[PDB]
Amino acid sequence: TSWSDRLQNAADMPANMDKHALKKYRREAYHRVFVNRSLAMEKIKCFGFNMDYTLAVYKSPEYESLGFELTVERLVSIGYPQELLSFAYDSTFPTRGLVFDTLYGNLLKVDAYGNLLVCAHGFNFIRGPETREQYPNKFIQRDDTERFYILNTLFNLPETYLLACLVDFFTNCPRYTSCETGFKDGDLFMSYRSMFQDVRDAVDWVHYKGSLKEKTVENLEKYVVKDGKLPLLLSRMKEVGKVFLATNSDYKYTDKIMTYLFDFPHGPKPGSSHRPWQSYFDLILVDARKPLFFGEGTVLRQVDTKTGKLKIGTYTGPLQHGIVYSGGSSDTICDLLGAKGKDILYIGDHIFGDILKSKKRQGWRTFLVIPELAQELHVWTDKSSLFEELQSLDQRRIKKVTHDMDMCYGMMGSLFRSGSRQTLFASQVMRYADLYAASFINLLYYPFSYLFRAAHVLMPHES
Amino acid sequence: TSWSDRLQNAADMPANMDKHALKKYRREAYHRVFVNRSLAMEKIKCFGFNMDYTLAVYKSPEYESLGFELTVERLVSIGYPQELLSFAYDSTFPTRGLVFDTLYGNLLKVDAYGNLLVCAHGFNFIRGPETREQYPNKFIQRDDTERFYILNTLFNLPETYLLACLVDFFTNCPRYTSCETGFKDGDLFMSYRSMFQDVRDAVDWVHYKGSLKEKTVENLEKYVVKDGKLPLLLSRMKEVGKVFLATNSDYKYTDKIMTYLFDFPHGPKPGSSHRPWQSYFDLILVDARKPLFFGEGTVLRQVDTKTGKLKIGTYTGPLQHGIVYSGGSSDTICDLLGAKGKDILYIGDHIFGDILKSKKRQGWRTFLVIPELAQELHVWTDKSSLFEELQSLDQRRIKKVTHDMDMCYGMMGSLFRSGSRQTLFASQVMRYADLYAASFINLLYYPFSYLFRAAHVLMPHES
Ligand SMILES: Nc1ncnc2c1ncn2[C@@H]1O[C@H](COP(=O)(O)OP(=O)(O)OP(=O)(O)OP(=O)(O)OC[C@H]2O[C@@H](n3cnc4c(N)ncnc43)[C@H](O)[C@@H]2O)[C@@H](O)[C@H]1O
Ligand SMILES: Nc1nc2c(ncn2[C@@H]2O[C@H](COP(=O)(O)O)[C@@H](O)[C@H]2O)c(=O)[nH]1
Ligand SMILES: Nc1nc2c(ncn2[C@@H]2O[C@H](COP(=O)(O)O)[C@@H](O)[C@H]2O)c(=O)[nH]1
Ligand SMILES: [Mg+2]
Ligand SMILES: [Mg+2]
Repeated sequence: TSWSDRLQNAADMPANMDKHALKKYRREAYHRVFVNRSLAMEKIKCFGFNMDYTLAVYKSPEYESLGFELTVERLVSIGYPQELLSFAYDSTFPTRGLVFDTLYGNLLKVDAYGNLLVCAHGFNFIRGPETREQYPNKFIQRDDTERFYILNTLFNLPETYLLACLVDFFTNCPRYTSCETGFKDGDLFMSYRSMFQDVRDAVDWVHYKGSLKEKTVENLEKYVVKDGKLPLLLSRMKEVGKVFLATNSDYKYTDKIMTYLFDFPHGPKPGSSHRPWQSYFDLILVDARKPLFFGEGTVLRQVDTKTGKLKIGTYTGPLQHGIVYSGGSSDTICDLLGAKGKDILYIGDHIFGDILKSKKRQGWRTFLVIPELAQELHVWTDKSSLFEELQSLDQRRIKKVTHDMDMCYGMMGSLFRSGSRQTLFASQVMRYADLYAASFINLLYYPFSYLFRAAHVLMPHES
Repeated sequence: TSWSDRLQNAADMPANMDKHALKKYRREAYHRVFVNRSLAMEKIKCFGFNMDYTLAVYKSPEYESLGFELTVERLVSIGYPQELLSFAYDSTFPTRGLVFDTLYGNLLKVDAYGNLLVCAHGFNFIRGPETREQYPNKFIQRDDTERFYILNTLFNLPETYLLACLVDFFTNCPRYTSCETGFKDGDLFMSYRSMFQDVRDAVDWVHYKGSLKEKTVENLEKYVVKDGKLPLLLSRMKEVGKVFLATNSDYKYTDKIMTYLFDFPHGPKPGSSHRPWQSYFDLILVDARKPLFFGEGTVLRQVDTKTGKLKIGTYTGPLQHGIVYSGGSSDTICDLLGAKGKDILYIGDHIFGDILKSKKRQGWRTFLVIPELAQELHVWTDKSSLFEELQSLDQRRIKKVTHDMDMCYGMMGSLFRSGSRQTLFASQVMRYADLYAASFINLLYYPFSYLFRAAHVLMPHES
């Protein structure tokens, strides 16, 4: 039972829109919208969406496995050893939001301050005392973004596991000698840094020049969660505001995926005529290049929707019906929709590129979709007696229970914590996502003008 | 009754070290250490101090007035009009942590997200609707550190008030024409940006080449809070750990100020021999250049304590008794004291340069001294019925009460909030200062191995 299984189960349910059934549905944590900072929905004039892992949620572990296989095949084709071909994706190893340290080849789970919560070299979990050889203060400098790479997205799950696989492989293969910062193979030295760059380049290649998109599209049911409730929610949003799409992907892929997401024998609800996905949006923008999009962005272009190619030149004209934009900046959306940032609720899955950057750079209201929350709530609920025991105790009893708690989620523990310690991801969700949920669909269960409320915060001296 | 009056009152009290009197004293908010993140004092091996506004707390409003007069005199001497000479410091205008917008000439009080809480152009407080002409989203981009200057320290109070004075003066003087981004004087255009740079340069000059230090030292009782309890606390810290000083000031000034702070007819307690201030520190470091100090720093130098000049060359030797260092980096302290960052509690008043940077860059434990908390607690306590009314209501009743609440603190409101909205300063204290208090002296009231406890934080879905 993966998190995507939970999501597809809820996707298969039709919307009962009776005002009392709606209120009772959003009782269950799976269907709730969680609130970090208060948000009056009545004040939202534009709803903005990301596509990948927001509107288009890819099924797990099938899609991660596909990305993993194609990345591995790319590395073998550029010269990596044949043994890579015997790796197989394991969804129980990676948790999202890990930090790869390119100096020492470790995956790290850290808190908001760079304190080490978990350290794995290959599949070898480094316990407290031994991590002090490499991390004397059990701490990393987060501002050292050249050394440390944060694996923010579900697209990073395959490389998270692959990095550990590769480190495990070269360490244990007797054709290589292990050094502090990489591997010797006779007269060739491969640093963990160049190994990571090869993996990163290979993932990029698979997305950009490889066959991931082609393979996805030739089996959409296998790879993509589909929900009849999506057209209904979008169409209700359009009744009270403007709706826009801003994706880092290209038009041709967006068009294939979005057509699939709206492919039902009806429109917003059963019995209504089907309408093209594009009709649900006041503005469609592809090749966004987020987060640069929230800074200077790039030159605004117009897509030729017939050929899927860009028209030559910068687009200088106004918003017209049926136009599709490419590139531009968040100011494009504001200018064209007549919107200020706080009038916008932007719904995304990328904590850095969608959420943190739109908040800091533009003062947009934010909604973070966390697909794994589907499963994480189940574990949180039915394993709460473990956490409660931990909360009670607050020494090597603490270490044992922290471990058992964590193991329930996988080898790298919960997305949100290690025992009583919150992860960097958890703190960034709290700091930057005004609202969050397992799915944006949970907005369907809240009335037109709901007021999401979070308690006022007091400083220690104010209590 | 200024905040420094409150502090000097407590300074005049002798330490009653009876274990029950200590426990009862730290009941009162004035004498408490507040806790943002848990800290086991037993784990602290080195206590580090800043000098200015930490150990040496300058009396208010006398010291701010002195800085203000000397800055004004510097501006007049470089060509600013004679009318500046009739300005007089007003301690009721500035609150610390305001943001000067160099584009439009406004002082802004903002929250952690760049949302506008207060906007003053000169002495003209811009209400909601009118701020939208210049701030369409009632929001500033905090990452635009070229446009926005955050007035973090008590040293910035004189320029905070002076900036408002200057904008008020040129606006109302008919020899100048007001434009969006500054003032016309015939064929001369002075932008608010160049005006701010002149003020900034003039403050720097007063500190570096002017007579502020000379004037301070020729009247120390007038300008500097003195406390018999300081030698006692330092000497108790030295019993269980190492103690160090890291100041951005120069040796000669540090030596004058520190001699004064320890000038009592006794040592740690009445009846004990007086000892030189330097004897209380295992390591003394001047010209620190914080926050650069917490990055690459500068070359480590040795002070010639006879002449007050630097010895020629980089100091390559070991920690020796009686040596005084200059420049260097935070790694100097760790290497010389055999300390890891989490073994260090660093006590400072600069939220950015002492606290935020030592936390993020080095994983130091942090203690923020907030001198105004002395007065702010009094207002918080005896005006709590106003805040409580506000908390109850949570529309133009909200606006009225927010205003009346704020006015109790001064024209720019509390350091920590505007009504129910927390300031950027408040959020940075919570995020970056593990402990905080009105004075570092409050540590005297806590046992050798106290455990400061903050409640574990839960995400909305975890509650
Ligand atoms: N998940 C992720 N994956 C990959 N990368 C990620 C990531 N999350 C974050 N990053 C990037 O990692 C680097 C370090 O991250 P962080 O350490 O997270 O920077 P921050 O979250 O924004 O904290 P800070 O309180 O200083 O920020 P603020 O907006 O207040 O500061 C705004 C500006 O004002 C300055 N500033 C802030 N407070 C100040 C003060 N009190 N005085 C003077 N200057 C101040 C700051 O130095 C800054 O220049 C950054 O480049 C960040 O964008
Ligand atoms: N080149 C590259 N593209 C990525 C990577 N991760 C996600 N993408 C692309 O980002 C797009 C998703 O954008 P979204 O709709 O989420 O803004 C997809 O086209 C996907 O292929 C990556 O690691 N490298
Ligand atoms: N040049 C300059 N020096 C300052 C300014 N503010 C504080 N200082 C200096 O900083 C030193 C205080 O450093 P601390 O002991 O607080 O680290 C003092 O010498 C003081 O003159 C400023 O705005 N400009
Ligand atoms: Mg996405
Ligand atoms: Mg200081």
